[PDB]
Parts: sequence; C-alpha cells; structure tokens
Amino acid sequence: MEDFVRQCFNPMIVELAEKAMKEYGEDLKIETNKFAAICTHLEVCFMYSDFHFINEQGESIVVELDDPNALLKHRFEIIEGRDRTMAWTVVNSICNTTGAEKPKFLPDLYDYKENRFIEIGVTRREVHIYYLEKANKIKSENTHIHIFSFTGEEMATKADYTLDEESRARIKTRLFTIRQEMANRGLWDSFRQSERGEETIEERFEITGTMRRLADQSLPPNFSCLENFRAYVDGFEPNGYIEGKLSQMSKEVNAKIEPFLKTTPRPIRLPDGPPCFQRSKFLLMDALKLSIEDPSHEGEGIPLYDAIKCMRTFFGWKEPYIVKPHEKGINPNYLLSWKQVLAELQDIENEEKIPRTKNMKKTSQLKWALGEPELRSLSSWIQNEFNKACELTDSTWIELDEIGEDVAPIEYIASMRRNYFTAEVSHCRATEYIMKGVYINTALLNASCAAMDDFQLIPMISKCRTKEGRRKTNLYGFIIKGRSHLRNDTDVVNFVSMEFSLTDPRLEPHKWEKYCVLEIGDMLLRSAIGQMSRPMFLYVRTNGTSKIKMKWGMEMRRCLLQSLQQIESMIEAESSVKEKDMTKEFFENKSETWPIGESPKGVEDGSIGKVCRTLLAKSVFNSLYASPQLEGFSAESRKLLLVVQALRDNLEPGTFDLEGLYEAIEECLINDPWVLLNASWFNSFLTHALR
Amino acid sequence: GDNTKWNENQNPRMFLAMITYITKNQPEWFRNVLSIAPIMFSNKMARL
Amino acid sequence: PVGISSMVEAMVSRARIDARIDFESGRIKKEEFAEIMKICSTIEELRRQ
Amino acid sequence: MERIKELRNLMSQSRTREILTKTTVDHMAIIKKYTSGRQEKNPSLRMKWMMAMKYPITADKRITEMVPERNEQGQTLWSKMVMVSPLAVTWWNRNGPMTSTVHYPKVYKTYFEKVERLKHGTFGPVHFRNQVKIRRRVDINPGHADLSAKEAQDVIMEVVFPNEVGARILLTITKEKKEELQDCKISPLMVAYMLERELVRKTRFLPVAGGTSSVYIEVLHLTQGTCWEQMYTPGGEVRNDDVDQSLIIAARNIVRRAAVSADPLASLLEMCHSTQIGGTRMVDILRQNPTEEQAVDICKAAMGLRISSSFSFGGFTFKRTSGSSIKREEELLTGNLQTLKIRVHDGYEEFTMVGKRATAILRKATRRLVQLIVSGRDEQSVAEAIIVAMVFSQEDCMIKAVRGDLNFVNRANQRLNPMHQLLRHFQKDAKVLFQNWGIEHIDNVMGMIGVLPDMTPSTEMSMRGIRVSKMGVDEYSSTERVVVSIDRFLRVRDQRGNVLLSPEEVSETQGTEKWEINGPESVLVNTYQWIIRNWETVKIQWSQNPTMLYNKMEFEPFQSLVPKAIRGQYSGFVRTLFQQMRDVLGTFDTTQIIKLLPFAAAPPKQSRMQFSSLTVNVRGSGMRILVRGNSPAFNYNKTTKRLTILGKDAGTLGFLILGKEDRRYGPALSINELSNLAKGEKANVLIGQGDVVLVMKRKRDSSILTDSQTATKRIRM
Amino acid sequence: IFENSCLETMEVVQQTRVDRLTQGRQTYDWTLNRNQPAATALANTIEVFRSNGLTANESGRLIDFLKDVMESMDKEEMEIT
Repeated sequence: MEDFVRQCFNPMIVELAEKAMKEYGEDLKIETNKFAAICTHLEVCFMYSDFHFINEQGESIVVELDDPNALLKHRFEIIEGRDRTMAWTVVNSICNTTGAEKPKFLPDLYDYKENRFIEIGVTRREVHIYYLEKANKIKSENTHIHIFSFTGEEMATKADYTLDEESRARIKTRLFTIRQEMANRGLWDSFRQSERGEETIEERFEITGTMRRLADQSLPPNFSCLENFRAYVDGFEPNGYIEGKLSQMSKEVNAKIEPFLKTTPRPIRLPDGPPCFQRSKFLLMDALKLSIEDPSHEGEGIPLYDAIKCMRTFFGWKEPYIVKPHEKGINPNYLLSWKQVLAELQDIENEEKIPRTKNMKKTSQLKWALGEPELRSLSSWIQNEFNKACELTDSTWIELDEIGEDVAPIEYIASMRRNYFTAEVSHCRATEYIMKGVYINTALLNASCAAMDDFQLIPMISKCRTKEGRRKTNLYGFIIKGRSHLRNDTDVVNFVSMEFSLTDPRLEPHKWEKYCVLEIGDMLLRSAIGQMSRPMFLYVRTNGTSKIKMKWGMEMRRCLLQSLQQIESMIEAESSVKEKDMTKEFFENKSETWPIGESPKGVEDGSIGKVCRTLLAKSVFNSLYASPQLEGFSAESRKLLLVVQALRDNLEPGTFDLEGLYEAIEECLINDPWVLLNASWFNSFLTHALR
Repeated sequence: GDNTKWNENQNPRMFLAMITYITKNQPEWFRNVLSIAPIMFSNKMARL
Repeated sequence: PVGISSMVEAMVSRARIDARIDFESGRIKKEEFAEIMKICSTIEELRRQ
Repeated sequence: MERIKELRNLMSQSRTREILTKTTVDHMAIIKKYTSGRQEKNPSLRMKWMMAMKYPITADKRITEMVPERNEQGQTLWSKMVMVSPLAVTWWNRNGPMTSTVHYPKVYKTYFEKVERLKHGTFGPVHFRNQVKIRRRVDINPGHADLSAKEAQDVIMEVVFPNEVGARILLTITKEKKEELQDCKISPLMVAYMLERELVRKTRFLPVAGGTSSVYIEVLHLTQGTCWEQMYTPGGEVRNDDVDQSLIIAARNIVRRAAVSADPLASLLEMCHSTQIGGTRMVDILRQNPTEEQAVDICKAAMGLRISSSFSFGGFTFKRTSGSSIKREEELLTGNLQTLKIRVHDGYEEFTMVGKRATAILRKATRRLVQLIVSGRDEQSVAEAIIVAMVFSQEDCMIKAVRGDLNFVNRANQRLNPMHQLLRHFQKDAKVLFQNWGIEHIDNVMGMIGVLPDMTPSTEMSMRGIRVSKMGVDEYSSTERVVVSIDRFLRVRDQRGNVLLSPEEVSETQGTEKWEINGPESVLVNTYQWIIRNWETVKIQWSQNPTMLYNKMEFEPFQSLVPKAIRGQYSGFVRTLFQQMRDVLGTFDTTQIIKLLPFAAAPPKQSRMQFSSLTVNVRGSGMRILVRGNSPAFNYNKTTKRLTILGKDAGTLGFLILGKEDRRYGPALSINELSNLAKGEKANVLIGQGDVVLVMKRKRDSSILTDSQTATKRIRM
Repeated sequence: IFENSCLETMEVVQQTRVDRLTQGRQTYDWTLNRNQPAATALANTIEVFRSNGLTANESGRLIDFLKDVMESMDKEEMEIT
C-alpha cells in the first residue's frame, strides 16, 4: 500500500501528507488508508485549483503551466495544504477582507469569483448519503459543498458544479484510474474504512461475550480477564527468572551422556518361537515358466489366449492330488476350484464366440475362496530367496528406450555410468521379479474396472528374451479375482493365487502356512544327469489387495532408479575428492572388492556387479515385502549405524538412553521375515566392525 | 536430536502468551485477530 | 478483471455493443438483433425484482 | 445469442439471480476458485483407461468435412451422439491442410532463443570439485528488455484484447507486437501466456555456483550439481545484464555532479527528471527496478522509497544479522598524538558485508573483533575487504597503527568523517597495520586458511582472528524495507539516528555507457535545443527583464565554452543589438535572435567595436558562427525551418470521463474511437470490463513535470 | 524484528481475499460433520451463513469472513438448509 502511494504521487504531496500526519499522533504505518485518502484530498485540491486565473475584469480563465506576468491571483486559495494555525489565519484574513462569516468547521478551499466557501470531499460510499451527512453536519451557512467519488459521479450544491467541465473531468478521470489501479493491485481494502464519514479508521476486530468467555478461559491459572494478562505481557522484565527456575527444578531432570565405546553395542534381541512363513503376494524363486518363444510383437497380446497356448505347450497333468492342507479351513475346496478352472478353460470351444476374458461361474467353492499379533521367529529361507534374487539369469527383461546424442561435458560420464549399470544389471533375476509384479498388477487393475461384478481369470504372464535373442512369453500361474466394486482406494478385493512350481512343500512345511499345495502333474526335467521328470506342483493361497496395494507394485520400476541413484550417490561423494573425478576407476579395477558375504566365519568380499544386483534386489524385496515394520526398523537402525560410523571415524560419540533405542527396535521385530533378515544382517555387521 | 511427542506438548495457551508478547504495542484489533486460533485450540474438541 | 458494476450489468452492455458492431459492420439478421435486445431488456426488468 | 440465452435461463433461478446481482466484477477471481475439487483420481491411470477405450478424444464438429471417416485401412476414428480416436490426429498430421503458418517463430521466440544459445554454446572440460552453494540473488528470464509485471500485462491486454483494454488512458513494444502478429493469431490465451513469460522479469534468491547471466542459469541442470561443475559459455548474451548498468552509471555520475552543486538535492532531482535512459524515463525505472547500488539507493531515497538496512561503508553494503547498539560517544588518541571524537559501537554485534567482488561475515564486540570470515576473487580485492573490515573493527590495535597527518578531503574540499579518513589512509598504504596487528596459530580445517602480511596464504598461522574461505563465502541478501530521511546534502539516515549512506564512497568504474559530461557538441546542441523547447516563454522573457534570462544558470555550461577572454565584448555587443531590436519595432528576425542569444549570459563589457563571427573551442579546434545567414555551427534552412547544428537536428518552430453511462449521446460504443474524432464529440463507452463512462476530448497533459513543482508558488508563500 | 514481521502480516491481512483459503488440502465441513474438499466446505459454510443474517464476506476480504465467523458463534439457533 505505502509504496504504491509513494509511486503514483509527486514527493511534495507525499511530504505534505507525511507532515500533516504527525499532527494528531496518527501513525502512518497503521493508518495507511488515511495516508491514501489525504494524498487524494491534496491532489484533488491542487488539480482543482490549477490553471485558473482572474482576468482584468470579473471572470476566470485558463492558462498554461505558469506565467505570473502581472497576474498572480489564482482564483482559489488553498487551505488544507497549510498548517492548522496558518489555515485559520488565512481564513480569518479573507473573511475580514470579504465580510463572509467564517465557518466553525475547517474548510479546505476558498473561491473568489462566486465569493463562496467551496469545500470538497472524496468518498467511496454512495455520494448521496455522504452529501446528506455533510449537509446535516454543516447547515444554515453559505458554504458550497462539492463531493467526488471514484466511480465517476459528482455531487455539488444545487447543481452548481462551480468549475469548468473538462478541468473537473480531469479529476474524475484521475480518481477513476486510481480506483482501477488499486483494484488490480488488490488494494480495494479501503472500501470498509473510508465508509464512516471519518475517512481514517481501520478495521477494528471485536471480541464480545460468548467469545471473550473462551478468551478468559484460555489464560494460565492466574487471571480472570484476558485484558489483565495482556497488560501483564505488555510489561515484562528479563530479570533472569530462568536461573531461579533451574535452581528450583530437581537435579534428576538431566541429559546424562552415556559414553559409546565398541563394548557398549550388544547384538539385537531377536524373537523366538514359530518360524516366519511367507506372506509375499506371489512366488519368487520356486515358480517356473511356461515358454512359448513367440515374437508376437507385444501388440497388446490378448493375455488370456497367450495363456491357453502356454497350456498347449505342456502335457502330463496328473489327477489333482492334494498334498499340503491349510492346517485350518476347507482344503478340498481349492482342488474343486482348480477342476472348475480347467473345465471353464476347456469349455471355451463350446461357445460360439471367444470372450477375451473368462467370467467364472459363481460356484460355492469359489465363493468360499473369496469369502462371500503372534511372535514368529526368524526362518532360514528368506536369505535363500534373496540369494536367488541376487543371482544372474539368462534373459534381459528390459526395454530401455533411446536417449539423445551424447554432447561432451557430463553426458559422456552419465552414459558410461548408466550403460555400465544396465549391462551389469539387465540379466538380473530381480529385474524379472519387477517385470512380473508390473504385469500381474497391471492386468489386475485393468480388469478391476470392467469386471466390477464377475470373477475374471488373469494369467500371471511375463515376457523376456533368452540369450539367443528371441522373444519369450512365460507363465507363472493363474489368479481368480473377486468382485471389484472399488469405491475408494482402500476398498478390499479378494483374490486366489494358483502358481506352478517344482519345489516340494514337504521340504520346508512351515514356509507355506497360508498355502494349500496340490501335486498337479509331472513334467520333463533336465539335470546334470539327463532327465529326471520331477513333479509339478500348484501352490494356492487366498489373499486380498486394494487399489493402493496394486499401484505400489505397478510403479516397481523405481527399484532400478532407487538403485542407480543410491549407487550414483556413492559414485559422487567418494569421488568428489578428485580434481578429475574418479568415475572409470570405480569399475575396470577388479582388485577393488566389496564385502557382501560371510560364509566361512570370514568376510567374503565379491566383485562389483554382485553389489549392483544386491542393491537392486534389496530395493525389490523392500518393495514387495513392504511392511511398516520394515519402515520402523530402517528408521531406527539408521541411528545405530550412524553412531557406529561416527565411532569408526573416532569422533568420541555418545548417547543418552541406548537401552531405550534397543527397546524401540525390539518393539518392531515380530513376524516379518524381511525385517528379521535385515536385523540378523545388522547384528553380523556389528560383529565384523571390530565391535 | 529429536523431541519425542513434542507436538502434543506444545500448549495453545503458551502460544497465546507468545503471540501476545509478539503483538506488543501493536493496535488492539490486530492482537484480537491473531489471538483467535490459540483460544480456539485452548477450547477445542476432537472428533473421534 | 477490474470493475465495480455487477456481473449482469457488464454482460448486458457487452452483449448490446457486440450486437451493434456485428450488425452494422458485420453481418447479422435484424430480427436476431431484435431478439437479443428484447431478451436483454427482459433481464433489465428481471434484475430489478 | 447463445450467451445471452444462457444468461436468461440462468437468471430465473433465484439462488443464482441473487449472486449474479450482488457480487461485482472486481471479485470474479474470488468466485472463480470455488470448485467441487475431486477429479484427482490417479490422472495417469484414468488417462490410461480412457486411452485404452475407443475414441476418447473430443473435438469439434468440423472434422466431418475435413478428415475421412475410414482411413487407408478402414480404421474407425469417429462417433455420433462427438468422440474421436487418437489415430485421427496422426492422419491429419500426415497430409492435410499444409499452410505457410511457419510464421510461428515470432510469438515463441522465447524458446528458439534457448535453441540458438545451445547451437553456438561452446562447451568445456569438467573440472570436478566439491561445489559449495553460493546464496545469490539472480533473475530468471532471458532477454525481456527489463519490463515490470504490471506494465507488461497491461501491454498484453493492449496487444491481444484491445476492445477491453484497461482504464489507464494517459509502449513501443506494443507497436512492434501489434504490427508483426496482427492477423496471425494462434490462441489468444496462450499468446498472452507466452508474451507474459517472455517480457516479465523476475529476480529472486537462488543458490548458484558461478552463474551470473540469465543464459547461465536457465541451463543450471547442466552446469551445477552435487559435486561437479562444467564450464559452459552459451555463445551469447542478453540485454537484461547490461541495461541496469546504464542506470548505475547514470546514478553514479548524477551523484558525483550533485555533490558539487550548491543545492545537491534539488539539482540531483532536476537532473533525474530531465534524464532519458534507452527510450525511457529515470523516475519510473527507479520506481520499478530492483537494482542494488549505493547511488541507485540514494536516488530512490530522494523520492522517499524503502530500501535495505544497508550500513554502507567503503562501497561495501552491510546487513545486520544480530546484536544491538548504543551510541556512547568517546574520545581517542591516535598514533600521531591527535585527539579524535568517535561513535564507539558498544555491545555485541553480528554483521554480513556484501561487496562488489568480495564478501564476509563478522562477529564483533565493543572495539574488539571476535570473528571474521572473508572471501574474494583477487588478492588485492580480499586485501581491500580486510582493510575496510579492520577500519570498522574500531580496535585500539588499528588506532595505534596510524602514521601521519589525517587530512583527507572531499571533492568539495570538505572534512571527511574520522572513520572514512582512516579508511582512505589505509586504502593506499596499509602495510603498517598488518605487521602490527598480531599473529596466531590455526588448524587448517574445512577449507579455511589464514593470510600473512606479505600477501601469502598459510595453513596453521594467520592474523589475529581472521579466516579465509575457500570457494567463496556464503552471501545473504536479506530483504528489509523501511522509510528513509534524506537531507539536502545526499546523506540518508534511517530516521532512528543511523547515517545510512553518503556519496563519499561511490566511484570505482566509469562504465562507458553501454549536463556537460558528454562532448562539447552536446553542450552546444543541448543549449540550442533547450532554447527552442521553452522558446515561447523566452520570447517574452527576452523582452521583459532579460538580465534574469541571461543570468539563467542554464547557460553556464555554454557560457563556459566561449573563450573566457572576449566574453564581455560579445555580451555587450549582443545586448546592444537586442536593445536596437527592441527600439525599432517590427525590424527584427527571430533567426538572428536564436543565433546570438545564449552569448548574452556573460557580464558585458562595453567594447567600442563590433563583430561578424564568434568562436567556440571544441576539442581544441575552433569553430566559427557568423552573424548573417547560415554557418556549419548554425545552419538554418530557409524552407525546412529546421535548425542544423553540425549536421545534428535541433528542434523546429487518451480522453477524460464526464460521468457514468448517459443514454443521451447515443448507444454504448466499444473501445475503438477514431470516427467520432471530427472536431470533438462526447460518447459513452464501456471501459475495461466494468461499466460505461462518458468520454470527451483532451486539452491538457497532466504529467509529472513542473506542474507538480508549482505548489511551491502557493505553499511556503 | 517482530514489528517488521507484524507489518508484513498487516499487509497480508489487508490484501487477503478468500481465495487464499482454498489453496490447501482437504478440510472439515461442520455443516455435514464430514471431511470435504476446501472450496466445497467453504461454499457450504457461505450458503448456510447467507441463509442466516451473516453476509459480511460479500466484500471478498477474508477478514470479513472472519467477522462473519465471530458473529456466528453468538446466535442461539442455527437452521441449516
């Protein structure tokens, strides 16, 4: 507000209003609207009085900028531009010289031709009421009233617009432009302030009863009226009350530093009890593929018929032989549902029209399959699952799209980093896992919209390319969807997973607790010694998912980015200490080994690609086994890792309540196998850190 | 460092006091405008 | 935008001026113009109640 | 008629009629932001579900006769109810209405500018380094001719929607844009967005590590990173990094000239009003330019504008970080046995000083320096920074190191304040205080080294309390705006009692401009042009009291160009010729009056002789002017009536509101008013997007010129 | 420093319209005792205030909406449409 007022006016009117505001203790920092109103008043008076001279006879004329050649009587005497005393003095002088009764209220200008007392008022409200109020306050005296507003209207006394037409229209236009200018500047605030006759007031905010009653109840336990508290706050003395309060407070309230040496860290307490089973959404290592090696061009290859030509590639379906029950619930319903699956699969050729999506019949076994904490100790298999996730495979699983030309400075470096990472990561099994989750969740979501009422059959299909460079389509199994009336994103949709595999649950029975296993057939199996013909199994489980559960899983490719950057992070900081950055020396130096394993009671350091795929698989399992327990464990183990790292740099660190941190960590170690694997990893890390 | 459950320990009446001291010698209407929220949090209801 | 008039008071005047200009220099049937302005005066009588 | 029909069928429902009646136009923006606000359902997923559907794109109805229904392979791309398949786009993209609309690169110039900067943007090597963030204040817009947002969106409204232009009815880019893209409009709203993105400046605080220009910042993702750096020169440069420099030079020269003036304030203001910078006026630029420089801040303060808390000293602008102060005047003895009264800064204080080429952070006690972190570019630059720092330190140690008489003078032969006297002494020879300051042991930590008196960096030894930062000290330009209290001698105080700035520290670079400071040709042409400009008042001021017209100090720059020896003879000769013209009425030609007038400013001497030619020394060499007819110095064409001064030319000899909408003078008009300009006509027109106002012609200007100064003739009588 | 901050706060409270109340996440509508988007709950509150004798926010300044809020707590009956 203030800067704009100082912008659209000459510094003389600004100085006049600034001096005129020091008159009644009216601080200009607060009464800025009064500042604008007074500046407007003064410029209105000036542009009203300018260029009006009195001819040698008794009439007024107009002139250019200025030329006081023998004629100086301005036809108008300015009053408001002067001080109070000088204004009254000039008013008395002209009243005694002319014989006109001086007004009791201070006027702002005086005319000579009509010998009238012209007083002008600039208002924002309706001009009619302002004129009526100015008349009711000043009446019965020969004093002419002239009222302007920003809207363009104008009101004089008895239609006596005692000026020229254009010389007054100039004031109308200037006021109108000021109105518009403060409008598009958001400064039409003064509508509620000058709307009082007294054009100075600012918005006063009242606090009346039934509200002050809450203000009076919000004070500390010493007062009754909040005004007492405000006056108490107005006068405050920084006398040193803190020292008295400290001497008054007990000495036991203290931040006692407990030292942190390599003897203090004790290994993490681990839960004991039943072994932790698998809660992952789909099978990772035990599921096996049903290849078709088809260059179908992925032209939105209809995902159902791809699965039936998967089935066309395997023969030797034994009679469904239930092997492992659920240990609770109707186990044969799963195999009955499987028989229904095979029937409705082979019942398509009886239909005059192929449907692209088979809506399963509302069978009672399928109705039951869709439904229409304890301390679990760590198990031995999650490490093996992660190991097989870190292993290299035969396929590629990536379509990494092109990128522009390689201009010189950093794009060369960016290239020789990312392409090295891709070549060391493309053939990883975790890439297959990511693509698998992507395909399954994408098909599930795209079906969850159009199949809002009926059960749809969604094949767990992936695609890849073996080293011979030929496109291959893989089948992991089928999934039966419940009803998908997804009103919200937390709406639950149940599903049943039936996945092919070659791993017998009879080896590790506790792992498949949420699973019913059906010996489903026999397949040709090649080994180190010819064929073996190992049995093909079907793992069936019942679970639920929601829209957020799928979308976190349709965005799983971040696990590459999150890997690369968390690799690239290491390639920046440790390489920041270099005139010419160490970027190629990171790779191509096989002597530099990275500690990643401990089999023989000793640190087993590996090569670099093992590290790249290890971090990728870490991100993959963090995404698929995503659990708030892992979140809390990571958040609470970062602190102990940082303390250990600061000790490794020998910076004499310390804590306050390390037992409290141990308590907080043990509070989030219950049943998730991924969290427990990370915990045992961390214990082994503390063991091998000279601690 | 970190302050455990610190956000639940900040008392709205203390905020009323610190605002009142920040609004020292300012016009009363402005103090009244800014003092609304801490009073509403001194007497506030929690939806279950 | 900047303006103290009501929305309707500005819209009616803009419609009338546009009708005038695309009738005189532009090309429009006089009857369409007349119906435009009869609806405008209908609003003029309607915004008063 | 569709719009007004919607209005009618909308105004019948009461709860909408009331809101269309009450709420005004000014507030449409406050009612535009009232939405349901729910259509945020995974825009990628909903987009994919719609793209998977048949014909998700909706177009107009003119494709029926523009594209075929079935393509070259019988693919459906239409509908009826008007949905459209995306492949239709690719068809129209292949062979359709080819047009010469390749006229495009004039509205989208702001992007092809970056393209061309990339073309010849020669690259360099990647010297990797631990890049440290420099908190700088930079602008993020290339090549916009330095136009503020308000006047730029006004130009937008003018060039894209003339029929609803704003109400300010009192500018060359407007002509250029309205001319070049007149009939080749693309999408008015997008055109407005593109021009508001091209022409509007914006300067704010960003962390940079070497980028100054706008071209060096728009490509910051290539230059700067976490721990890398790339020397990249985009083979170009813009206007907005060498335009504010012209204003800086103007302010420096104006202050340097006003310091000699008898009334520095009035002379400086009269110069600032009568100065043009690249087709513009200085007052509006200063009102809208956010450039920070001592002279610029003085010019702003001259018009009562808020600027920073700048505790400017020695060209270094200071900003307070923490700490209070108390005046507490005190006496001190020098190193040459000299009493000096001084304002001893008591208490604990914390400051950040930003300089031209160096910056520093200081923590200082009463007459004792606690801590100081400095960084500059040149060895002598950090030397000067440390000199001004030690001067402000006010320690007794630097007091003892004063050698010689302390008499340093202003250009007006004035006593400089004691602090500035110490600084100006130390700036030439400061090797006395260094070896007398004190040395200490440091630890050489975190890229913080010490300096030695012999201009040598050191690892474990430094001066007492000093730290030299590697790769730059972090700058902080805190935003604070408070009113100023300017005096008549160009020394500004912050109204509480702090002298903020003074001209004693202004000049370091006499930039070659990329009122007698220009060549004497400009003195001649400017004198004659000023005579021709206010000629109508001179005509009667030459007749009435011409002794005041001659002694007008506006002739002093030219009165000093005529040789100082034969000045009075010329003055007496021209004055007696003027008196002869005054006596014999009617027998006088104005040409000779303009030809010989500005010489009458001299104190005449009654030379019993006459003249036919008068001489002026320009660049040494003398140029003549005759007394009859034309000359190369005064060449006035008979027919053209134009005056030629050394080839150079020298002179020659909206509307208003009448009230609200008034149904008298016809129906309402649009804002295109050239046919009612017959001799003058009143007409009611809808201005802006509001109501209708009457409009008449004009007879006066109402500018920011001397009309504002006429108040001094009725005030302060 | 508190006084300069207060000056900026006064400039804000003078210029602030009701649009700066829409820029935000989901809000709580007390009219329906339910969480609703910002502009929806705002329009509900505006219409239920206009149903009663509280029409100060028509000026557009947020301070007038706050004045309406203040006057609203003083009334005995609250009829919702």
